[PDB]
Amino acid sequence: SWEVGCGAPVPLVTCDEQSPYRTITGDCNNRRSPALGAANRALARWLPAEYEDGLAVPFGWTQRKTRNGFRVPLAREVSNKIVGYLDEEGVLDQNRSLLFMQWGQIVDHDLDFAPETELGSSEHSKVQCEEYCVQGDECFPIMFPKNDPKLKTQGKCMPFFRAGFVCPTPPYQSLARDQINAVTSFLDASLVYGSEPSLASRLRNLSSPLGLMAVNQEAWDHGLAYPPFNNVKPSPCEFINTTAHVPCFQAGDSRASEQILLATVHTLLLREHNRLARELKRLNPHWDGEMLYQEARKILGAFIQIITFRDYLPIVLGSEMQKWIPPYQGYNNSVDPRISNVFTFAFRFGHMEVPSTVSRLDENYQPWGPEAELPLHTLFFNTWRIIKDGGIDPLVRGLLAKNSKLMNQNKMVTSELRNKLFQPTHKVHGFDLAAINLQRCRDHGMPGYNSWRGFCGLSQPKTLKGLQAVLKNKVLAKKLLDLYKTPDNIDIWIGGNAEPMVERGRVGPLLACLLGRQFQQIRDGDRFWWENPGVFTEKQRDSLQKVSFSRLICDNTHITKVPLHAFQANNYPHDFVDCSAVDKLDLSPWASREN
Ligand code: HEM
Ligand SMILES: *[C@@H]1O[C@H](CO)[C@@H](O[C@@H]2O[C@H](CO)[C@@H](O[C@@H]3O[C@H](CO)[C@@H](O)[C@H](O)[C@@H]3O)[C@H](O)[C@H]2NC(C)=O)[C@H](O)[C@H]1NC(C)=O
Ligand SMILES: *[C@@H]1O[C@H](CO)[C@@H](O[C@@H]2O[C@H](CO)[C@@H](O)[C@H](O)[C@H]2NC(C)=O)[C@H](O)[C@H]1NC(C)=O
Ligand SMILES: *[C@@H]1O[C@H](CO)[C@@H](O[C@@H]2O[C@H](CO)[C@@H](O)[C@H](O)[C@H]2NC(C)=O)[C@H](O)[C@H]1NC(C)=O
Ligand SMILES: *[C@@H]1O[C@H](CO)[C@@H](O)[C@H](O)[C@H]1NC(C)=O
Ligand SMILES: [Ca+2]
Repeated sequence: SWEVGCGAPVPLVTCDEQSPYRTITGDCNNRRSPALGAANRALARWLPAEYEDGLAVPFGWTQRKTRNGFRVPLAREVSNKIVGYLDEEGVLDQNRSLLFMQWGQIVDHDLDFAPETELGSSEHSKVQCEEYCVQGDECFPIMFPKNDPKLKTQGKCMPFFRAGFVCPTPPYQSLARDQINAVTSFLDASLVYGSEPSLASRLRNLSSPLGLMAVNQEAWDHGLAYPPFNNVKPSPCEFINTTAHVPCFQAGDSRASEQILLATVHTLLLREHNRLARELKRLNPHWDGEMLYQEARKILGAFIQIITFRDYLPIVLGSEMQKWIPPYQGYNNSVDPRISNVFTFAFRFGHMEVPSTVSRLDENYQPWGPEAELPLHTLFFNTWRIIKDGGIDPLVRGLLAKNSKLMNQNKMVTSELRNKLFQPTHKVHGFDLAAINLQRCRDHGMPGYNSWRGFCGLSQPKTLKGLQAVLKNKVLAKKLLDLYKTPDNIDIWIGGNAEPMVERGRVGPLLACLLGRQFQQIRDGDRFWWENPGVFTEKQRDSLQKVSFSRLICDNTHITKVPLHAFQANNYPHDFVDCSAVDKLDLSPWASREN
């Protein structure tokens, strides 16, 4: 019941109230509460935050302190004992394509972003965290336990920086720490267009009144486009190969070049915008640049919503889909569309879906060259392999023909992410995504595994047998209690992902609830949802129902053979058909006439 109008977002965005378009920042979606779902604001809390001192200090910070009478185990040790494996044999998903993983990162990047605070103009602190492993202020290092192979090569810890929080983004006082979400909570294609009016303008091609997005002028892809280079130095993408001099791509989301395949889909979406705009120019010659931009932006936003809710989510949630996300009944403005803090860790279920290699396939879907199959760790912040080694076509073919990694309780996260992660600030391929996630759970003030179990209306195990029944695994349950000593202290990330998957889905009971509650809210609480009457005309909606990710590939690449259902495991040549068998997006109903 204290400071409720706090924060430090964009000082000026007034509502048009009659505009048929979304705001870049995400304001004016809810008319009663204008800033609901907007960017640069605190993540929603579904349960009260849990800190060591109940305000901002994470569990694990102080040696002498306990959580419920027990020490919290080092994140890297939880990683070493539970999360890791060596044998990549027989871990693939027999009915999920690599796109299934890839679309998850796209949707995620559209919904949430808690940025780290590493910021001072020039700093002694960046050094103080990395070189000397000194815990203090925003520095919260991930220590190596005894007998870690990384003691011998990497030092005593992995540098880790606490995420930004609201109100004085600089320092602190009362209530609990709330972390910022730097993107719009709506599934509104923020990753293509930006969440700031500043950035959203720089990505646009304002040189001509054609409503196009800016493209790369130095490099091309068989006559097709790339996002422009991000020319801020130092560049993580230039670092990995100083000979190539190929920088990171510049999109609406700042993580767009984190991996080769993420940059691949960012390029497809950027291409689709221009393809839509040039089509809308033909049909409507009198339309100015702004309408061409906005109208295309609106179509692509719906595209991402249709693909997510029709094609992706049912195969994630499975039998739980209908329980949490019932048929659409119209816009409910009493629904909180805000992304919760816990969703940002719930969605991280996909880090266990990431395989150890990325393939490049040719026009006959066979290996493309002597170096066709590459280790994932060589592909973090790698733009040079796109631009200087064959374009995005052999990469897109790989997404369709290769499999995702299946979750296993014995084989959780691949070493390519668990030992050899690259991060943009630093220089080694030696970070641990699993250890980072668990440290981030604590940084963000997450309640334990049982608090969420209670929140989702599920049983709360207290004993080994109770946990053995839930996890349906004696070893995993024993290994978790050996570290956590109680099911109350188990970090949400590791707890949720250890549960056996629901029927026809890829997350367990707890995650299905957490994910299911959120996706429902962002859909029900969005005024510009594609099915909401008045957002699109009836004829427009009949066009948008026939879109597919297959069609996206057909219109925007020189790939000619695609599967009809791209999110499932397909084999060449049987499951693949010519692009002419795939329904096109008809833009006829967008043609407007004067009289
Ligand atoms: C190789 C591909 C990927 C790489 C290299 C990668 C890397 C990362 C990194 C470094 C972070 C920051 C973690 C933190 O500081 O808390 C992150 C966050 C996250 N990742 Fe990924 N990721 C990948 C794919 C995916 C996929 C496929 C999904 C889902 C299907 C996903 C879901 C998430 C979510 C929800 C967050 C937190 C977003 C936020 O709220 O800030 N990631 N990822
Ligand atoms: C913003 O939009 C303008 C106008 O659409 C872009 O300018 C155009 O850029 C294209 C592609 O580089 C040029 O077309 C080229 O045509 C020549 C001759 O046909 C051909 O040899 C090239 O291979 C290529 O197809 C064209 O010169 C140019 N047109 C105009 C009106 O100047 C511009 O690239 C966009 N700017 C950004 C930053 O995205
Ligand atoms: C792979 O899994 C998908 C996902 O369930 C299966 O696709 C289903 O196909 C049936 C028709 O046989 C439809 O009624 C379902 O709606 C589909 N599921 C969804 C929600 O997409 C498919 O059966 C599996 N494919 C193979 C070859 O095993
Ligand atoms: C750094 O990038 C360059 C590309 O700029 C890579 O070198 C190319 O590799 C292929 C295959 O050997 C050759 O066809 C090109 O001629 C090479 N380019 C030049 C001019 O060197 C190189 O492999 C990358 N290096 C590392 C270590 O990743
Ligand atoms: C809107 O959502 C709220 C909160 O979940 C719910 O109580 C209410 O029944 C919904 N309103 C309508 C009319 O659907
Ligand atoms: Ca968004």
